[PDB]
Amino acid sequence: MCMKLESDKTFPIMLNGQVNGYACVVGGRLMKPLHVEGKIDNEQLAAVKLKKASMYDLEYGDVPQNDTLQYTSDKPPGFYNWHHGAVQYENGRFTVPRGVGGKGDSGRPILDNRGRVVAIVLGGANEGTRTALSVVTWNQKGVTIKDTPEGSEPW
Amino acid sequence: MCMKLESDKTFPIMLNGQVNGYACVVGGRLMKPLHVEGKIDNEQLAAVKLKKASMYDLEYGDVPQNMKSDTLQYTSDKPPGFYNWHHGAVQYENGRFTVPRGVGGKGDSGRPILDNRGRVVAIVLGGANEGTRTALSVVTWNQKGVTIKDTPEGSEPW
Amino acid sequence: MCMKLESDKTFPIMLNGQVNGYACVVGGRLMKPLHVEGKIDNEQLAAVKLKKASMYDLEYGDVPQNMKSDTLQYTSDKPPGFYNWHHGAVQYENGRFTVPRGVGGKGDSGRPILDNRGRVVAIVLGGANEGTRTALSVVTWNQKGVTIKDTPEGSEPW
Amino acid sequence: EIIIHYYHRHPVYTVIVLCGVALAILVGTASSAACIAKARRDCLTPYALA
Repeated sequence: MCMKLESDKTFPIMLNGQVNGYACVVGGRLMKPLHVEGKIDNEQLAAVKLKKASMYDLEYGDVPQNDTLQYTSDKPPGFYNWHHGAVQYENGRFTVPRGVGGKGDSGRPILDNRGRVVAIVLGGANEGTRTALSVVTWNQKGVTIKDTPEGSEPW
Repeated sequence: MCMKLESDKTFPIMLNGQVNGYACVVGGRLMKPLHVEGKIDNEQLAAVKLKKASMYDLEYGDVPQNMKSDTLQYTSDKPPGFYNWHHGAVQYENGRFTVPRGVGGKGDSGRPILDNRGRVVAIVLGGANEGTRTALSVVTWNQKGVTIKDTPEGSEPW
Repeated sequence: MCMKLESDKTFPIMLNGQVNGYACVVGGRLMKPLHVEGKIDNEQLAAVKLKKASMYDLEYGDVPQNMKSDTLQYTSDKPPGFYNWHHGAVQYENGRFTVPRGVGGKGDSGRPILDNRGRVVAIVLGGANEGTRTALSVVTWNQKGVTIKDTPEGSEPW
Repeated sequence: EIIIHYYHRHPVYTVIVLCGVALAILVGTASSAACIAKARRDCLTPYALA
């Protein structure tokens, strides 16, 4: 379901072997997290460098395509999907259970219930039972906010 | 009904004797009054230092272990409606609480008042008699989230 | 099988609402880890003073309750064999200790592993990884019965 | 004329004071340019993501 939408859309980042993060091509903009490093696949992205923003722990740029996931400035709380499980938006927090996560879960996108990406996760909190996550979101004016879950641990 | 809502969800305060009320971990902060104190049950959650606020009769701190566990999200709107809690039901009639006369005793202070969907609207502190049915001295919120000590008349705390 | 043998034998070491392992009695004396410590519950065996040993990362003392109560006999020899333990079976890979990858982690320190005869052969401390099987920090014995601490590669103590 | 007059009177003092003035204005201009560039980056890093 979500895998079909993210098929040839989420690009693994090779850390000399295994993967450390996923890059997301959305809205004509490439996306990749700073805090985890490695080798991006699909060398049409590797040939171009991506201008940085360390305050959002991220770096962005343009897209060499002859890939256009839309923006959601408004997210009803409800529940949304991501390719490890379901998430709920609780007045400023995104929620996942105990065991889901792990190191290397950074850079994953979270979509809405039908396909539009709403945010991208870069880490989480150390607790569980639908605990908060280190996520980069967009407000009603299309402005970037790094939501702080008081976790400081980037899964 | 409310038993499932408050099961392993709120703890009791203690005067080293019989039970005397409750403290509820709500929204990440402990809701523990001034007038009753001495021992938080489950001393795992008693290691937190609770800063005081006598203007609302509260001692509050930061919950350890999982903060999202035992959350009790608040509510902003206050329709008259029909509200549930430990021994029964209260009606929010023109800014006041109406509640049967028989409830009370020392030990009533510590009960969170819940809505139909399961979010707290107030946490019981006191009481006052008005003949057929009694009234409560409580702490409520407003349409913008400002906290008001709701005490309509001369009310004794439990 | 091992659940029957370790019932009321692995007394919980305890910190602040979290169980961070257990402590085990063998040969009439009490083990207690040095890399992780705290409060021993069932305080009838906790009031004793446990003299430390950093060369093996343990603490040892004496049993206060009676002459024998809880004890586990050792094994002087270590066949490859088959050794049960709380979260599954561990094996002897001709000098290497392999345990399944999914079991382990924090709170698995200071635990025993038992032979088919029901006697303890080694004491669980930590963990490493080499793929499907993982290697654990351990306190064992030798052919002469001299204890040796095995920490294979960069093993992370639990 | 002031520059050449002071250079003729005190050569080393004049050359070091004009060297210090040139270095100070160069470092000031470079630092303020870097400050303006960093403020521009921190201001327009949100809006370039839509």
